[PDB]
Amino acid sequence: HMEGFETSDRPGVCDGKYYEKIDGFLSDIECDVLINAAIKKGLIKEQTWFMPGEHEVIDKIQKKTREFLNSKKHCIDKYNFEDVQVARYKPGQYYYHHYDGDDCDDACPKDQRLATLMVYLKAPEEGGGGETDFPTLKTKIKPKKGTSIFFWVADPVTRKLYKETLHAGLPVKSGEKIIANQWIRAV
Ligand SMILES: [Mn+2]
Repeated sequence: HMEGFETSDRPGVCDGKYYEKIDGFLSDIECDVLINAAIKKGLIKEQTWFMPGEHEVIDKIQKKTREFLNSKKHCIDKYNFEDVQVARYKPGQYYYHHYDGDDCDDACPKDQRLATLMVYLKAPEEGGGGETDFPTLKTKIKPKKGTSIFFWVADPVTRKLYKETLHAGLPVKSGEKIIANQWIRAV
């Protein structure tokens, strides 16, 4: 994603899509139900995690993530789900651009994280910033309650990172932001 010409002999990404967005992945009500469950697990002191079968909304997240990945069997085959994390962000918080996987070359972990499906459970207020930043792809995503972002982290074949999906949550300027992260590992 450079205006100036640069030759590119890098590996391709599934269907040429580094990220995909789905509105209404969860309903507003489902988001609030899950936020409240996470608060009761000690979210606010900021992150907490769920077991499979602990919560119905979490179970829906994994269910629908699998259904999405069923449509990508030409790109991925065997994979494993991590437990779902719920995390909160508020103004004046430290942030940093990173990859969700191991930045490896010849020694890639067999259980590399291959992708991430994140769900915005609560969005910042008006003029609240807190965008998801993909600086290398030169795009941000405005949080929206109920919306999911799926993005690739590593090549299922080589397990090397897609450096294109370097990302951060930018500072929240007003209100708060809560997300659920579903990480997807190779087997
Ligand atoms: Mn991340």
